[PDB]
Amino acid sequence: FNYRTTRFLAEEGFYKFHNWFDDRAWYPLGRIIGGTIYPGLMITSAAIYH
Amino acid sequence: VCASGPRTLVLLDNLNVRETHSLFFRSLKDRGFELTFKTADDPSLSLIKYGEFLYDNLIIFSPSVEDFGGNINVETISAFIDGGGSVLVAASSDIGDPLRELGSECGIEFDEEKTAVIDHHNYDISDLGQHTLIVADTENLLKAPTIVGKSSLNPILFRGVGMVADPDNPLVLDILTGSSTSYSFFPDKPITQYPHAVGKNTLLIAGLQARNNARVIFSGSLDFFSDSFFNSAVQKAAPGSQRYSQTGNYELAVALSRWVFKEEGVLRVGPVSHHRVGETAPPNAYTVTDLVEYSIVIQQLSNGKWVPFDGDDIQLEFVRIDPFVRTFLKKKGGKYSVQFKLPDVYGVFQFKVDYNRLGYTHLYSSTQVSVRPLQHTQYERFIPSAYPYYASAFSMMLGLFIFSIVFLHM
Repeated sequence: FNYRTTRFLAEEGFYKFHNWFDDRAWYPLGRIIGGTIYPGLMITSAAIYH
Repeated sequence: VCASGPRTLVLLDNLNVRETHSLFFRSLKDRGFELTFKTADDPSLSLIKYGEFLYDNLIIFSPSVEDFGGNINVETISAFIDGGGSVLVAASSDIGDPLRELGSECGIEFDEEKTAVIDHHNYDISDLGQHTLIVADTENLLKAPTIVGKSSLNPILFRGVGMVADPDNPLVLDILTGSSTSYSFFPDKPITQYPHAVGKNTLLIAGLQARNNARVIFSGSLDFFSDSFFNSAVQKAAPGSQRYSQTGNYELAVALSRWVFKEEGVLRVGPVSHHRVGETAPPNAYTVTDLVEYSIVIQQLSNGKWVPFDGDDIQLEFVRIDPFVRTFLKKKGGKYSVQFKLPDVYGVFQFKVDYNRLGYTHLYSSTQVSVRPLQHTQYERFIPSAYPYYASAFSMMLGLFIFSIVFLHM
């Protein structure tokens, strides 16, 4: 789950990642990835990658 | 354009059936069907070659035949119906086991061999004295204009084996029920047991609409289609009964044949378009409480040419697990469209159209749409009610800076 999020953040940018809503999980309810996650791990990986 | 191709295979127990039923076959041939007549027992009979269907429609006028020739089998006929072919079955008191089995797969239960429908009150005067030739009133006829024809019909003669529709199967169509007094039993043997069919439960003609839209009609009496009934006059044996110059058998038979062969009631669904109001393209995801426009087009087959459908009862649903919103689709500009506001709850919603009506083809349409919550940027800003809170933060900074200036140089 962290790996998928890290790829999305680096490719899409922080602002899109912040508001990311995922419809592919917990069908049909959906999940709000942006507000239910901890960004610390993903941000560190993305920053070094850039 | 006919939904089912003209290629038709006819199965006859005896070649003489063609002469006796010449009127029915001629009326069918006049409509452009390509009939081929083969004996039901003939070994060469086959329905599927290399995975393709040799014939589009099958008519089995072989009531007495115990077994089918060649590769034809109850399983094969079942596959044929699943493929979308239309099948017509005609039964009699001599019904063999395969016909009963075929009805069992379709949910129509034929009575045991040698049984006949007995009506002691409405039997025609011409009957042999067994009260088995019953004059069926048009009142029992199903109230479906598409299947039976809009026009009124005279009383129809039926002589054959009663069948009972299985309650469990919803798709079964009670096209023609028996009279309240009618029942199915062995005439010679006394009625110790409860009748297989009693009262209006007894069915003379029934139809099936498959999920794939294949149509099959089962008739209790082969003689009903015979030329003899078509021309014969009808008068009930009971006193005070009027005599009618002609029966309604011919007219009813023509209407049923059209329905079975997809000549009536055929509907198609065209493109469906959804987009935000004021936009020409669908967004990847919609926002909460956004307003969207939904449009769909439906067509009907009339005389082999597709035309805009006239149905007014169509209903649209917006569903996640259960229907949040349901409304009628307005008929505007040759298309059915409505505008509505999305619910305040996000999720994986689906648009649904489920216009299923009696006698017409069943139409189902689903399109998946995702609704997402508001983005952080979209939230309201500079709320007037919050001005005092705004003033405090600005005030604190100004006070702090002034304090720094005075404090250092005091």
